[PDB]
Amino acid sequence: DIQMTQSPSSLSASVGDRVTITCRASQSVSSAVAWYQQKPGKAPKLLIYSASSLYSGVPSRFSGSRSGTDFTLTISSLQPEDFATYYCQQYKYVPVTFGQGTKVEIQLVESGGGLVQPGGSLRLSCAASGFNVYSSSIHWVRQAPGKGLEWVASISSYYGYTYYADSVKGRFTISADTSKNTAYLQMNSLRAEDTAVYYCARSRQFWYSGLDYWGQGTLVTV
Amino acid sequence: DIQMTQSPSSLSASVGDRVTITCRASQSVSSAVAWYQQKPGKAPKLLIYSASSLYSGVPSRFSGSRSGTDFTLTISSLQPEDFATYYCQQYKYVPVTFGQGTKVEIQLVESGGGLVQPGGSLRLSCAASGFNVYSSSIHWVRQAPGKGLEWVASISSYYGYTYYADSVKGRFTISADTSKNTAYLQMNSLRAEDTAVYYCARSRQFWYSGLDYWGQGTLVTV
Amino acid sequence: GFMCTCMVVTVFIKHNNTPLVKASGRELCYILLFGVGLSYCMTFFFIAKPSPVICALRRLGLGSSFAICYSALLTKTNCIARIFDGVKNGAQRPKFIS
Amino acid sequence: GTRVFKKASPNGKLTVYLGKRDFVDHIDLVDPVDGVVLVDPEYLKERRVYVTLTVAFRYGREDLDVLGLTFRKDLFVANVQSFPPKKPLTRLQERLIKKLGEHAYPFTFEIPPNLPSSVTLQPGPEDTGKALGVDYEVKAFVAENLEEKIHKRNSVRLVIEKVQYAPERPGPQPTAETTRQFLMSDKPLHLEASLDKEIYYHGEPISVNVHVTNNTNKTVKKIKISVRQYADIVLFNTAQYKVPVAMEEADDTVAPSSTFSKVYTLTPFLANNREKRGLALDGKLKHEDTNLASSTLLREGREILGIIVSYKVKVKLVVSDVAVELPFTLMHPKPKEEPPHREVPEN
Amino acid sequence: GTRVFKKASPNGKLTVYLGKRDFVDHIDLVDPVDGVVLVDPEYLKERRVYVTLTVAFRYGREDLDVLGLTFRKDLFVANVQSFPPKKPLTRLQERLIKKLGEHAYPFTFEIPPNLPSSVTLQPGPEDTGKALGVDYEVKAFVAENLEEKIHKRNSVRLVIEKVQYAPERPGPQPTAETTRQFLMSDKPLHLEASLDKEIYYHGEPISVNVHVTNNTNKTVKKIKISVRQYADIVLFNTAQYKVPVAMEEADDTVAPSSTFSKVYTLTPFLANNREKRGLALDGKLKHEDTNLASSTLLREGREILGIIVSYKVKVKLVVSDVAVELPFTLMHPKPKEEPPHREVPEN
Amino acid sequence: KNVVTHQSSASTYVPT
Ligand SMILES: CC(C)CCC[C@@H](C)[C@H]1CC[C@H]2[C@@H]3CC=C4C[C@@H](O)CC[C@]4(C)[C@H]3CC[C@]12C
Repeated sequence: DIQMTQSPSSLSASVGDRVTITCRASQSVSSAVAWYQQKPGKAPKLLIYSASSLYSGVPSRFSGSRSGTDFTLTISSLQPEDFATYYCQQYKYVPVTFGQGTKVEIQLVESGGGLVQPGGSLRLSCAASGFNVYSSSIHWVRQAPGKGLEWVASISSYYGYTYYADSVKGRFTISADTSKNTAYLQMNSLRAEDTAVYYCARSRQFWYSGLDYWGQGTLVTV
Repeated sequence: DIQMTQSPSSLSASVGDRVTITCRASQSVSSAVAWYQQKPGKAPKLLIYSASSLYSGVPSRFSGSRSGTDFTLTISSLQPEDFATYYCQQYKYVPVTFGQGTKVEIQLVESGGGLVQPGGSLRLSCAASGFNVYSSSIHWVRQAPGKGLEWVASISSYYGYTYYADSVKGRFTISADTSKNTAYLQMNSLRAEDTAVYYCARSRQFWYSGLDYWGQGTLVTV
Repeated sequence: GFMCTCMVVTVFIKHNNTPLVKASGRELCYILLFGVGLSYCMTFFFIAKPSPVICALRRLGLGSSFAICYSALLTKTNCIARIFDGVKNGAQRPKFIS
Repeated sequence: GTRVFKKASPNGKLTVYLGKRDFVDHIDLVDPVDGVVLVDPEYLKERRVYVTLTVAFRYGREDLDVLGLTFRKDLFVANVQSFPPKKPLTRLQERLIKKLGEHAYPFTFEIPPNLPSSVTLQPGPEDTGKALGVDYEVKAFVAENLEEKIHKRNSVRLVIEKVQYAPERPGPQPTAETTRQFLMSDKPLHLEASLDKEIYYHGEPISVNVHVTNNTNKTVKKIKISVRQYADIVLFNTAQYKVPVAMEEADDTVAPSSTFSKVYTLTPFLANNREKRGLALDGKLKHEDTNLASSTLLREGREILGIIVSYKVKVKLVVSDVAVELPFTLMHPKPKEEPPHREVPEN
Repeated sequence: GTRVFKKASPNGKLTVYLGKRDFVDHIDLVDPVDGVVLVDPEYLKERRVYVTLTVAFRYGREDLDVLGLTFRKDLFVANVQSFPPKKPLTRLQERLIKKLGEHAYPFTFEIPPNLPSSVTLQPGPEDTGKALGVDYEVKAFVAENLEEKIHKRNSVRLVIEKVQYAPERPGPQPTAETTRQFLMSDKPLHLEASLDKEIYYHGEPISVNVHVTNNTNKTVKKIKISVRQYADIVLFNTAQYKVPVAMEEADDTVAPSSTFSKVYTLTPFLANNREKRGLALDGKLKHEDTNLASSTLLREGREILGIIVSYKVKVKLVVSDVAVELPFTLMHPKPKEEPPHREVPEN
Repeated sequence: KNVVTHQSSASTYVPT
């Protein structure tokens, strides 16, 4: 696995200033590094994808740069609404675990949450709208309280490929119902090792233009 | 072809002194450099063969050394009878032309000499005793007045190989009569381009331990 | 005998890729096996009701089967002798093309 | 900020830098293969370096592989003297020269039109040699002209892909009809089929509207709707390769003298067709198992060269049979940045 | 003054230095293959380098080549861990360590006895692959143990030759006699042959004294005296290869009830036998076309391994026929300095 | 038992 280091741990700046966030990879990533952002109580949204290529639907204030292994995210003006938690992700290699996550201070539907017994099986349903399972890759990413996002599962129906993280291998089953055009996640586990909120995101099937769309997610408590 | 440079051009030293002669090759020779000596009115005799390996039948005063491309012949004591013309030869590549030749100052039988017309054919006979044509390689080397030896022809009966110099190619034919155990050289030429004394020498057939035995030779005048 | 001959034929056909079959001579072994099968067929030509057609068939088949078997044996032993003798006197490559 | 791809020799200093790994074409014009080479002054008499663009074409079938023959040909070989011991340059080439240094020798190839796109036939487990299909390669030789033999150490081999994208104009939607007269008197059976669009992207669903009018004395048993992929091989007069990449069989029946309209969804993908040997797929570099071959566009007014890949939705009704074909294009659109040409998640 | 032979990898810094290119044997003992390797500290986890001595054996005949099979086997493979992340060294190895530096890792192989000498079968114009015969090779692998595949760039391949020389004792001279009784009553024909010596050097003349006593009713037409070379192939049960490397036919006749003694000179050489495919010759490195294979000495009290080469003078008299064989050894003597193992005049 | 299979060189001077 490749661990991403994100700096600074916590950043505070005035409105309209320029903020620089650094991301360091364990080894070479062939510039396959994306930058995401999430707001409290909201699903993460992609900001930068594929080596400083701005994604459609976000303001042009955000910019990217790459110096060797290092990646830099620059914000020229700190908008009042641009106060979110930023993450650095690398999808060149599996696992696709995100970065540490920096904090700034002054359709897909997920279901299957609720109270969970200490040991048992859980089912998560992801309703997908506007796209087909063969035209996209469906990923499931968990986020625990007090920590950032962590890649868990990935399914590509076009190539028939499945990928799971080392900490979740052997207990996670991801399936794509093409006729129903939905996703199912089965997790037979024990204790509170997976007490996290699960987001059902999607990525481009072939060129993998980042995790553009993220599901709302549901709270899972053991 | 590879040209050998021999220094000094002329050397004079007292009896009993140490004399050093240097030989420089055009390129790398893989230490396949021999040192010969000849006296006036006498056939040349091999002194050193195969990268400073002393040949049997000569005094131990002569010694050899190799420094990269350079080769050094050292005489610890200049004996009164050790006043001869020394030559540096390389047999790694064809042609096997000798060096410039340095001067020091204070069985095989050849026949077929005599007066030669300006343009015509000449035959040289080499009677060989004590060895077979298949157990040795027979070479013919010409020496012109005012100049050193020059390799001309080579025949190897065991491998059936023949070699001639560029200046003599197309006009020199060398044959080995195994039944008669002799050598024949036919030269159809013109003018005095080959007015030189021809020596019929021999070398080891397989490992080529230098031109150990040299024929007496006969004078050829155009 | 016919069962054994067909079993050997099937074994050689299935194991045609083994070095042993190739070195022994695929063509010669196949024609020898065909001659053996012809002999096992001609076995019962004599044991039947004799008719001029059957008489001619039995004589011709017996002659042909013996000729095929022993000519295949001659070809096999000639290839073996050529290989064993090595390079012949005055020649360089006397190998027999299979 | 711009980056290029560098290929280095195992020995010596011979590095080839290329701006992009995909050289697309627009029918009228083809994007030129522009690159630079750095070679150390390690030569005395061999002051000539050559760059060769080769559009190699290899083919092998199961019966041919068993027999022991595999077709191979060079569709187009172009040689350019990189070292000039005329030829306008580009901004990328000038930047490469400035960054690399004086030794950066440029080379530009203008790929002629009417050439097949980089499509590789899917090889089976038995096949372990060179990929079957049309492969574009750039080879750098540091030797005295082409007389000398090719040396692996000196030559730099880099695989490039020439691909086409979906046209700007979607084109008229397919609409195919067929009326058949049965032998029992004059009883016509009508079949019609239509597509949502003409241009289709890989992985996108395909919606086919099929309407059947039965005026006969027989009832249709089953309806088979398939997505046939055809690989015309112009060279060597090879027979057309037809492969069903997706199929759907419906047991619904249509009563005689009645109408029945329905919609069917077919989504071709490689997971189900991974076991189909000889299937044409997109260009490959190091066996990445790319998507299905994008249907080449013969906009030229049409040459018999290379491998021509096409897709047709075939609808067949039994009770002989009535078969209809609707051609459609399954081609990738223009990517935003670049095609990665590899599995983006490597592991 | 001493020099060694260095083989360098195409890439990286992996250089193998060996003191001599010929590793001879004295039946009781074999000269050890002692060498050193310089490897740059370019590894992080693969801190193991291996040296493999392989006595490969390949064979192919004309009929087998036409059919499509060529025998291949590894007579002896020895693996030594050159890098120790016991084993006494030699003076040459210590000097190599001192001159090369600390990175010089030694490796010593003790070749076991009863192994075939480096003899290569002469290949015809059709054959263009690996040389047929027994070849000794040293291969250096810079990889994690033997589990990883062999890489051409990392591995260093150097061909070494293991040869035997003429024994100190010449041995008794051959003397072969044969008396044959004709079918016509009891009429004995006597033939005897003798050699000048038993040990013969390559290219040296061979003198055979042949004496015939005719007490019969027939006259001998011609006498054929040949030098047969036999190549026993122990592996794969291959048939013995017999080839006349030199021959002489005499039309002289011997009257009945009379004696006739004569001497014949036969000098085997490669020029006349250059067209004999499959002939066994001395070990080769880069197709130098070495001399004839030196007759191996089976002084051991005699194992079926590798290729056993022998020479026999055969005398045949016709009018059936009377044939006699005199074995003799055609082996090189001990060279003064070293065998060059190549054409000393390169051009 | 019925089976079939089962840079350039250089030199240097090392002082004694
Ligand atoms: C060539 C092989 C494989 C097939 C044919 C061989 C056998 C089946 C044939 C060859 C000759 C045949 C016989 C020829 C004539 C007759 C006489 C008739 O009144 C009854 C059947 C009978 C007795 C036949 C029985 C079958 C037979 C023995």
